[PDB]
Amino acid sequence: PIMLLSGHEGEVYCCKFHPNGSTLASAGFDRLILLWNVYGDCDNYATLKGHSGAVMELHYNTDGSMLFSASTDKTVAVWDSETGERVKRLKGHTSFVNSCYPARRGPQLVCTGSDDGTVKLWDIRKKAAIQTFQNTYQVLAVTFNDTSDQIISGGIDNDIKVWDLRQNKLTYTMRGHADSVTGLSLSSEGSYLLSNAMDNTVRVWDVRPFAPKERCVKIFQGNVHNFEKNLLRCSWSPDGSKIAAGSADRFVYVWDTTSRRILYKLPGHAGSINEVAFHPDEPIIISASSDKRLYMGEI
Amino acid sequence: TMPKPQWHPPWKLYRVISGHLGWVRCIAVEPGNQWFVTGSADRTIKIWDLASGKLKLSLTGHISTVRGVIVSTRSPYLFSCGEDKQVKCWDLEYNKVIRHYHGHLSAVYGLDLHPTIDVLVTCSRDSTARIWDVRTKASVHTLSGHTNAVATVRCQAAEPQIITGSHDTTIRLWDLVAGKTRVTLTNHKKSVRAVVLHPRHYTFASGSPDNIKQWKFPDGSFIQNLSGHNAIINTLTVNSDGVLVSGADNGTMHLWDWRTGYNFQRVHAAVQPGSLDSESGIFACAFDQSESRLLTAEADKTIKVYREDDTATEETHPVS
Amino acid sequence: EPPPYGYRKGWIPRLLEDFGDGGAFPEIHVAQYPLDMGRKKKMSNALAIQVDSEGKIKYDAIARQGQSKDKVIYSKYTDLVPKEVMNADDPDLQRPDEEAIKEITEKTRVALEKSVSQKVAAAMPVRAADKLAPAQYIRYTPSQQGVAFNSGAKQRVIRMVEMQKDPMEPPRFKINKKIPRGPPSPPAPVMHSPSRKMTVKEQQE
Amino acid sequence: WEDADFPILCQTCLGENPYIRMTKEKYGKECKICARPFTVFRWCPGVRMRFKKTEVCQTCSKLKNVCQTCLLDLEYGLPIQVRDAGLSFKDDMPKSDVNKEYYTQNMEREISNSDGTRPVGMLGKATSTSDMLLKLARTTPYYKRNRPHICSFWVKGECKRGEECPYRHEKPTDPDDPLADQNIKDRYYGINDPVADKLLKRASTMPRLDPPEDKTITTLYVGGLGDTITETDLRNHFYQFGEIRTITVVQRQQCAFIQFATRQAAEVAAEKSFNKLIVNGRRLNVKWGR
Amino acid sequence: QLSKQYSSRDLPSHTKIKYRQTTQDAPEEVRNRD
Amino acid sequence: WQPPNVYLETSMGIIVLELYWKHAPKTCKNFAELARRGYYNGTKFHRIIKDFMIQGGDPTGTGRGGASIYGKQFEDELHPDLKFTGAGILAMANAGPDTNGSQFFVTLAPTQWLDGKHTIFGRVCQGIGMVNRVGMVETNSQDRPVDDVKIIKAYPSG
Amino acid sequence: AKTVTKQRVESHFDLELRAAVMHDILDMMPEGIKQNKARTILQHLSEAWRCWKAN
Amino acid sequence: TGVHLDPAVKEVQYNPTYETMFAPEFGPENPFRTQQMAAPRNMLSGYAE
Amino acid sequence: RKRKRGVDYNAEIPFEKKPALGFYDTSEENYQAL
Repeated sequence: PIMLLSGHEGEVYCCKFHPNGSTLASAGFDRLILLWNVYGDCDNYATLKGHSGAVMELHYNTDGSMLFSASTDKTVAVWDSETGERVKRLKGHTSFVNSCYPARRGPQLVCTGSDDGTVKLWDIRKKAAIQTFQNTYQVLAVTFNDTSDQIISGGIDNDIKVWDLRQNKLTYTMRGHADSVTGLSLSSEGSYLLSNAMDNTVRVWDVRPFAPKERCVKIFQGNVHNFEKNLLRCSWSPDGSKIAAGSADRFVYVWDTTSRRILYKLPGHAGSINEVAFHPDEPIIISASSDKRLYMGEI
Repeated sequence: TMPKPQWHPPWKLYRVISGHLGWVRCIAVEPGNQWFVTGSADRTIKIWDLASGKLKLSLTGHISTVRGVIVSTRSPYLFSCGEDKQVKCWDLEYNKVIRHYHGHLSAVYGLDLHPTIDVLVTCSRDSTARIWDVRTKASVHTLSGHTNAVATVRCQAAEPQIITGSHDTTIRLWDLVAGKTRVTLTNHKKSVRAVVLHPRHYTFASGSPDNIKQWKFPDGSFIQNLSGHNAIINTLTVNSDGVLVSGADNGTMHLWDWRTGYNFQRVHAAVQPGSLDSESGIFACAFDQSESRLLTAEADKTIKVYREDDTATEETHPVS
Repeated sequence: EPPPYGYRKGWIPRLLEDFGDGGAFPEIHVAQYPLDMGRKKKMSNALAIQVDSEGKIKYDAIARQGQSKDKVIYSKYTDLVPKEVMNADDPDLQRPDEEAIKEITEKTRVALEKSVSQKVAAAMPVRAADKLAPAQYIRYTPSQQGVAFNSGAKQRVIRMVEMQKDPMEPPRFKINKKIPRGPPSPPAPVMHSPSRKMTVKEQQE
Repeated sequence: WEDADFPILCQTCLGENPYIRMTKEKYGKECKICARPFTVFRWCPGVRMRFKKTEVCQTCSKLKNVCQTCLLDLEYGLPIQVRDAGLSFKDDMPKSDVNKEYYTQNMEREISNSDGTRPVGMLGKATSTSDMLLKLARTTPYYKRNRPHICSFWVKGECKRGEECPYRHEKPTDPDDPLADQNIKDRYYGINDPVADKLLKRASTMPRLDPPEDKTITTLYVGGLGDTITETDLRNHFYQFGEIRTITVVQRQQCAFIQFATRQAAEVAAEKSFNKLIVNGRRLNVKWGR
Repeated sequence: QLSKQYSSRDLPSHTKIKYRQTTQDAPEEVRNRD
Repeated sequence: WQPPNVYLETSMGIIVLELYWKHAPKTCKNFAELARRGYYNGTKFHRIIKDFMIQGGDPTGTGRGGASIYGKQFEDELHPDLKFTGAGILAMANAGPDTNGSQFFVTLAPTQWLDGKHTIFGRVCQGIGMVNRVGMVETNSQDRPVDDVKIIKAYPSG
Repeated sequence: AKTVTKQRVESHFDLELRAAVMHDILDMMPEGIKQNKARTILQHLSEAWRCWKAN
Repeated sequence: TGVHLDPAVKEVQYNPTYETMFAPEFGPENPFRTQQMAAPRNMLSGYAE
Repeated sequence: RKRKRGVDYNAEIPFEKKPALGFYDTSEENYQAL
């Protein structure tokens, strides 16, 4: 079925699954985080509270045991999916922290991209900062590398940047996007990384020990920007088979890794789609849009 | 021809109740089957016991002929409707009117209740029906389109939800939500004063002095005739076993088989002692809830109860 | 008749008789009007003489005048004939299963009661005036698209906001106007059984 | 009462910015024609332009197919009389009080059974846009309509509101001009509206090809041909329009002379092509040869 | 065209519908009974 | 295999169309194989332009269906001198060259505009007054006219 | 749609009685086809009533 | 042909593929329709959403 | 000049109902004067 979900008062910016594929988390302008059950009637059990600013990015851990959520109010937050309660308020960010990423399968460690001009590394236990690479400017998305030893970030200056956690210098800078990059997501290959950018083009890259020195691999057309400049986010499928993107055009764009063909431009929405979520188990799609509700498409 | 009709036993009169002071114009049975209620042209509503035939109670609120009563299956309510253009809701835990539905422009000829939602439908002589909201007394729809008094209305849960027969000789099947006529059936030549719905068959029948006709829901496709009763037909009433009672206005009552349309009995009852013979007439008939008794409300101010005959057989009373 | 295919050169067919059994000559640089073809005619009132899916003349049209296809219109002789449904068994006629009935009840309840609510809120008249809904946004595609107007852009998006009602303001307009009632619906066809005769003696009676 | 989703308005009258902000008022005013209460929508046309308002019911609009405030036609955009004449329509909407209220009631009941998609009635049966209509049509938005009125004060000298004078502090137009007094009621009914008569005289003085005297003058002279045209191209201009009998493409004068086989065919072709047969961008002048 | 006139008798009254309780005669029992 | 007169007795009147294989062998063969194939039964007129065209033969009835006898579609078999100068020129229309499928068109007047974009493949040798009647009928704003006019019988010449 | 109160009890009884009579036979036991004279049967009805009252 | 959707049908309960959703319509466009009668219209002068 | 419904007779067809159209062309028909 289409299964449209509602109950959010303002835009929903972020929607993602339990890494179980059991529960649903969505969040946006309303400054709180709603949860649902993916199966049955797609019903709502819990609501997490506390974040004073807009929830700009929610992120799971790789088991699903604690929840990370970047807020507009200069703070990140980690909470207990067990309870929904705050364990840590990552303060210290000197501006709008938009992006958050918990280290997967490494020591518990977090990279946060913010509007201060720094990327910040934090340990959850110490209540203190680890490292911080002030390049010059706002960083809009951040993701680790599966070694938990490089950190990738995308901002306003269009050159995707990667730092080595040990030498702490600009390890890898990649170029070719015509305007600001808005989204990074590294496939479960640990290798292929996906980049949305409102210049209307999406790109694919690969962080390896050895890469061709110019690793701009695949390129797809279709995404849109407009006077909104909303933050646009992408994802790989669980399999690295289909790329899903949203855009300010009300069209859910589903493409393939293989033939780069347009498998879908699906209508159904009313406002810009900000985030598409793939089920880690199923062919289930969840769209978070600025029309103050969500969609549950089955393909 | 036809396969041959099922054999039904014939009915015999066994009780005659007389306490009204004007024609008896409507009759109804409680859900739980303990009492029935009659409304008469002496402006009272009497409530009788169904086992003994004793009169339990007399309610007097109307200003003229009470032309319809009904008892709601979901709430302890009795809805009555008169020629004073007023429709009433009696609450049967205090025996007093608690609600009145205003807006008809002439006498109200009949009324039915929706079985699942809480609405009322009334038909009147201004040639409209109205769908009332039981709870807020507000008229949610005025079903208009007939061109003469609307003799009768029946409503159902399936679709179409309202059938009205009127004195311009037409039947209309309406939709409740939209509030307008889907189908218009013009097969009758004379006023349609009687309509009935089969309990378990998605079909219905409509009576007129020409002949009774059967129709098939939901768009009213003709099925067959039932002829032989040449009289102004005031009522039709169907049993669950396919017996169909056709009560006329000169007193004569035919009993038919619903499925094949075979008239298996003709009752011509007698008038109460002090009556003229020009005053024999049946205005309403109602089957019991067990569908064993058949009560009739007559123009000689009596209520006659018929029960089935238990000592007859296919060879005593063969089927022609 | 029509000259042969490939040997139809030279002749320009002007009277449709030159068409033989009909046909236009695409290679002939003349506007072929074969069997009343080509010529745009006067706009006449006659409505479309339709024909059924077997080649019958669907006179259902003239009774169905100006009406939807939801209307069921009985206008044929075959509607009068007794269908032989003397069967106690056929599952054709049995009421919808109570689940579908539950669906119809819920839908009806909804529409019914919402219209109730508006009609009774009229009978509140002291309206506990609620706030005006948030400003809506509507995106509008003019029919007159082009760069002559709209500053070359095709769509315009507009912000609807509903104007405040002054609490102390009496009604503004005269409600009570009388007019005769409209024409009814298209008269339905009178499907009777044929009339019989009344002798002179009966009319005497 | 009417109830709408948006106005239905000319692009001229809707404004210039792509982004407009507009207010609705439910049951706000009375249609000057339908006489019944409507919902009234008000928008600011542009910077330093008067706030405009929808001034006619949505049904009174759909019936005659016009813009609820601009009042001009929706496709072409001429006064209602001009469009009616060009469509050769005869609109029979009643005039007296009781008959008009009754007609409005039933027309509204019947337009309730519509799809909200196109005008009701002959306005669908008359959409064959004649070249006269297309020829009179406005081309770019005459946005002088939305400037404010004339300041009685600043016409007498008094508009002491500085530069904020609520009306264009220019010269008042001489009231003798026919383009001054056009009551709304007539401009909707199309009875003696001066702009209609001026535009009709303009359309009568507009160039159209003239017909000859003799029936035997069946050679048609097309002037301004150019040497990018072919004889087969002149054919394709005058081939399926009937039959052509001969074609002389005069290259020593850049013209053409088409002998036809049907007088009405060539007449329709050339008149319909008058200065507007634009094949390969050449202004040919269709006339009847000697 | 909705009036703002009003009536003494159109005030809210009897605003709850009584339903037939468990013992009075609910449609469940009569569904059962013989 | 070039059936001379393919008889398509529509509901609204009889028809039989003569296709010139010498000018249009590919589309003549295609249409004959379709008419003998009987797949055209049920095709509702997907476009009716008054005094311009009648276009039908769509297994969807919407315009995004239709298939040919060589697959989905094939190229056009152009003629130099065959045109749409008059009614009844039976030419399968296409939304792009070399993609002509099941869709069928019938001219109702000179259509010198469709020359070069649709391959004029014959003329209707039966039922031209019926073609005019179907061309007079009132249609909706999507040229799927209010009347669901369909073919009763689709078959070729013997 | 004014109610039936106390000054309109008799006039209303007669309204509805003669509406009923007109429904009753003069349109549902006719076959005085031409013009069933119901306006004259109502005259008979009123006169029968006065004759009742006068014994 | 495979599954296509009716373009005038907007209430679509099936998850359409790219070709299954935006397949182009075959034929010529009616030369008799003005800009107004040619555009997709929910309202009398335009779609509005 | 003050009468509301007077000219409802001599100026216009009082309440005009134009005949329905059926299967024939009524267009060319027109009638004589007195």
